[PDB]
Amino acid sequence: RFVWTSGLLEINETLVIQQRGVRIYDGEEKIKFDAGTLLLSTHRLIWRDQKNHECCMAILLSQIVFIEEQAAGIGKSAKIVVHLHPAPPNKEPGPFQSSKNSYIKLSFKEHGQIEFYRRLSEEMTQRRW
Amino acid sequence: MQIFVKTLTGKTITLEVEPSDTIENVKAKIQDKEGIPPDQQRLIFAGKQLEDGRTLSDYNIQKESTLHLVLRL
Repeated sequence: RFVWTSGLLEINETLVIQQRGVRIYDGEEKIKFDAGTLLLSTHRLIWRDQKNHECCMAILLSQIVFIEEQAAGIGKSAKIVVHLHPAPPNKEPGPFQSSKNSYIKLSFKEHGQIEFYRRLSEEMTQRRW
Repeated sequence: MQIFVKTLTGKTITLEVEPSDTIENVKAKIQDKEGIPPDQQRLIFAGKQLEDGRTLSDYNIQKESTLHLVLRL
């Protein structure tokens, strides 16, 4: 779902917020994987690994169906859960997409989740892309 | 009136509704056609979640519009 990107922003693309210390879990995992700086721009969510290498990886904001927060219990700060529109195809394999699950989870190990969640919301609402 | 609901398998569901139908009632139709219990369903139009008590007209959902189903975690 993530594609390679140089990290530079396109011509009418602005940085909205950036945050160190964010890990990205896949579906319901709980040890894979990654740990790093998250960037939200007007068009994209861009990830960039700690010491580089490599990366960068980005998804378009138009790919996001819905977002929500999920509690860590009696911890400090919620995970942001991002639901993605599916790919397709392309004929032959396939198999079944129902047994695969279709969202990612952002955990904020160095905090700043509230601020990020708010910014992501506003970008989702305004669709400036 | 026909509306569409895209789910995250890529499946499009076609429903028969009227603008006066509550979201609760739409969710019920999905359980009828697809088997998903209303209580796990969430419905999104524009980018915002839709409220159970309210109607398709209240959200201005017209002929051929597309909602998106996203299940509860």
